[PDB]
Amino acid sequence: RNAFYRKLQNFLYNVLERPRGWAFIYHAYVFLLVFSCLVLSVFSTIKEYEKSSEGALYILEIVTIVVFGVEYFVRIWAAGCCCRYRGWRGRLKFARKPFCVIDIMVLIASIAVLASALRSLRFLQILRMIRMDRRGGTWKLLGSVVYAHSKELVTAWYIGFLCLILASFLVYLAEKGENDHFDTYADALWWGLITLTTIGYGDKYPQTWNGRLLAATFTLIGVSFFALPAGILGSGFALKVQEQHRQKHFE
Amino acid sequence: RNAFYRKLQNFLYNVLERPRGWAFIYHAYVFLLVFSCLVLSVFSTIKEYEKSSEGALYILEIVTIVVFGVEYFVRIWAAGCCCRYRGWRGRLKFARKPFCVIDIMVLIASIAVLASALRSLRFLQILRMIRMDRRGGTWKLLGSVVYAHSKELVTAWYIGFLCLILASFLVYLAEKGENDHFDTYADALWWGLITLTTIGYGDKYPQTWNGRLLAATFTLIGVSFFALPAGILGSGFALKVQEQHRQKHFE
Amino acid sequence: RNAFYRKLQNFLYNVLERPRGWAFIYHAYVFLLVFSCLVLSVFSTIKEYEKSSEGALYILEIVTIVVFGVEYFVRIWAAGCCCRYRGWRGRLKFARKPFCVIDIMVLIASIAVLASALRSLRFLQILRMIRMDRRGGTWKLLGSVVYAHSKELVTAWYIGFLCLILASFLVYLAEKGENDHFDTYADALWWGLITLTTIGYGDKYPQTWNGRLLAATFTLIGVSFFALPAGILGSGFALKVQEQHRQKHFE
Amino acid sequence: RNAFYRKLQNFLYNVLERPRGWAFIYHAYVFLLVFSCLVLSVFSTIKEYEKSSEGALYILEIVTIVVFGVEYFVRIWAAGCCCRYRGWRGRLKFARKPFCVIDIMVLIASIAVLASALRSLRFLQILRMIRMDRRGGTWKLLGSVVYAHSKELVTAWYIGFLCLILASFLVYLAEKGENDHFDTYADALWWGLITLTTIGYGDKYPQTWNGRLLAATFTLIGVSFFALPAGILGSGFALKVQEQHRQKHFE
Repeated sequence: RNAFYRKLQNFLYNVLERPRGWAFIYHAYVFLLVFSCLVLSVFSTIKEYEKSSEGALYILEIVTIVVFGVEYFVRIWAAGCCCRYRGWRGRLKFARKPFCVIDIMVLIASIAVLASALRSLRFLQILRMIRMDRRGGTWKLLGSVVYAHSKELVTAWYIGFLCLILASFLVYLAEKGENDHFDTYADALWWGLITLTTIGYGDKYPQTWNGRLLAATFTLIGVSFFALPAGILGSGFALKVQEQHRQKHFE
Repeated sequence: RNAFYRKLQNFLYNVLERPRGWAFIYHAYVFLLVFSCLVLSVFSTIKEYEKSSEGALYILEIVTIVVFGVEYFVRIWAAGCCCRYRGWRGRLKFARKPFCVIDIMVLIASIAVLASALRSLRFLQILRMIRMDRRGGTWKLLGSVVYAHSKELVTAWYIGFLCLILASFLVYLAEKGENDHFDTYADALWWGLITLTTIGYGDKYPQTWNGRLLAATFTLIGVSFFALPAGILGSGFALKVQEQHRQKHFE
Repeated sequence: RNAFYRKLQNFLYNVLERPRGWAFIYHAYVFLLVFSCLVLSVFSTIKEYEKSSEGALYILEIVTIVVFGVEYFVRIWAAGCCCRYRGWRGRLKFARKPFCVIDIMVLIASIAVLASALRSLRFLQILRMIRMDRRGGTWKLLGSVVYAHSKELVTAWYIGFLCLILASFLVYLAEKGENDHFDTYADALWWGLITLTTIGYGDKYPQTWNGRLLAATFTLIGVSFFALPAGILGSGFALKVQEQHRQKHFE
Repeated sequence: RNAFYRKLQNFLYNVLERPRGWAFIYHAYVFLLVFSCLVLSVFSTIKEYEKSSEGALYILEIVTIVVFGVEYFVRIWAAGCCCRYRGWRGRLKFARKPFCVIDIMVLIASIAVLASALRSLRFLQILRMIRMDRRGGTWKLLGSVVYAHSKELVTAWYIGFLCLILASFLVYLAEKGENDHFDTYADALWWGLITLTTIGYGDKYPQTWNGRLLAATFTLIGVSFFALPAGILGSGFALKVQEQHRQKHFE
């Protein structure tokens, strides 16, 4: 009777803590519960779609609080699997983890909201999505790659920033009188920031020949300097994962 | 007489199944037939260009049904080339392939449409374009590269998503009263999604100083996090094809 | 007297044919002459800026025809440097080159225009910019890298195309009645093509909740599939030039 | 007494000249002083936000002139650390550096402005941001990578430029009569430049079927050719920093 006990204890510990394969099926369905509750709470703030949305948001919040309740409780129970945490003192030593106090605070708080209501419920679902990491693996991966490429990212930002100020000043000089778009300097800076990221809202565009002649040169230079750091970090991620594949095929 | 028989049988089998060189000339012209029929069927749904379009769409549909008819029939006939499929039982064993039932269902269905008509014909040309793979080589290439980079794509989406929600909430707080663009939260989320992908329709843009000060920081961070996964998969494809070139120059 | 003769002959042959270093100074100034004549001819087609533009365009066309005249004539004269072309028969054997007939046809044609006038002159300056290669080095570099990555570019285009048709059909179904933007299918296809390339003109945008819910998912998938082939060819160019640097540092 | 003297002299020399770690904390706070003075001077040019902005801009300019004063003076004093510059003649030999005359000219000039006033102060803060390099490390890194990839950047610009002229001419031919957007050739060139960089202001868009049919093909080709050089330089930066990591892990 203890055999199937400990066998399922390590099975649930490996599905609830670091998973490998079809355990991501369970982590995807819990992410779909918190994502569907987030979208439905967005549909609840509109005045005309409020009745249908909250009519389903009540049962979906009860379902999410139950599913998170049993997943927390059997994370504590399946923490008795591992060779370090075992026993009453070991399980309560797992209660000493600050992430477990965070998760139990959120869970009792969702009971308290279900005992500006929907805005607090929306804050609690956002914090459950931040809770989904439990290890900062996304933050640590981004921090390692950003720190590895710090000289090129600073170079891309610094040269793009100086091109932004030069382009905005030259266009403002060209189009101060003949255009109500470019009334002050700050309007030229907002035009340059929206153009050089290739957003292009269209509320401000140069309408003289001087502004179009100057912006034609500076757009070709500047949008490259602003599209750089996505390319630098993109190839940094791909090179890092390629060498990890080779350093896995050895060991 | 059997020599030229089997010689042309393997020639047509290698042009109709996996081709190498100038056989892609034939596969490009059949793709141009289905693409020209798709564009002309789009021109047929407009009320003022309907007579010219359907006047040519009749003969182009008869041509496409004939060309696909002979290509199907001599795929069955040239399946007698290969050392496994040969004979009446072997050719009908090639009829047992589920892709061949799919192709023969589409072909008889285009006869049935030529015996909401143009919308069904348009569905049949779309399914012929999906039929153009016959092996899922595009889906299998994308699936291998996406699965290889799953940790970075999840990191890019997760951090870009949290930046989207923070930027949309801060801009909404800044511009709830002084702007009819940002009336509810869902309008701030639609503004953030359209800006951070650098679409920039222009229907919603921040018009205060608070919204422009907050969106200036978050646009520089967020558009990088949304342009990441195209860079990650782009360098993943290029690194994969470079190592396949080196592992072809050995063997 | 023959020594300085042949020394300057090889010097001018190496500045006019394949240059290395500060000879690109001369090729940049001739490109600036043809670029300044192109921009000034664009300023000549506007009715209010026509007098100033053509007043300078006359002398700039005479200058460009003289500079190209002496560069052609001393390309023929400095073709007597190389060990193959030498003598009257050798120089006229260089006249047999089809690129030299192209260049001499353009040069006599610019005399003929200077003996719908400005539009023909604008065509002649465009063809001089195509003449600037003389070897197709840009076309051959692009053709080698595109042919090396043909399977991924076809995969990116094919999957982006199917996502475009699915997104445009779902948005059209959502917004046929409640929006004059999406009146026919072809308007939904034009909206999808302009959004998924992240242009975002703003003339068509979805205004219901159905269209915004469907376009929110498909924009995140589709703009990645359309930004792929610039990333694939960008990393293809960078990987190719890195290996050429290593295969130069050996030999 | 000389021991702590020289120990702190090399400590301050290594925090003020080439820093490594937590010395970038000090260089980040001085960059935040000049960035906050730049943003506040932008808020000062608007007529309605002028009183609050200049009320804080006075004390922030006095603070920046004091902090830069002591940092200059103890850069001269801590230049006595290094084994070459030491003594009265050595410190004044460091005054002979042209960057030190630049920095002392800016500092006395900010005293002179504090003895079109705010525009000159804004020019002086911009030149302090250019002064932040002191070595051109950003310009030298960009120049090395741009020079390494000069053949591909010229290929990307040349082929994108020819696609721009062909697309603009074909769209202009299609939409000269039926559209007030495309009145002259120069309006077609401005439409093509804004579309092919995927800005998409929306002031000019093709409204016929001819212009939309031609722009549909040329947008898919052209936006790739314009997004190329950001991808080429992005992967150039990532490949360069990867090989420098490997050539640091050896030595």
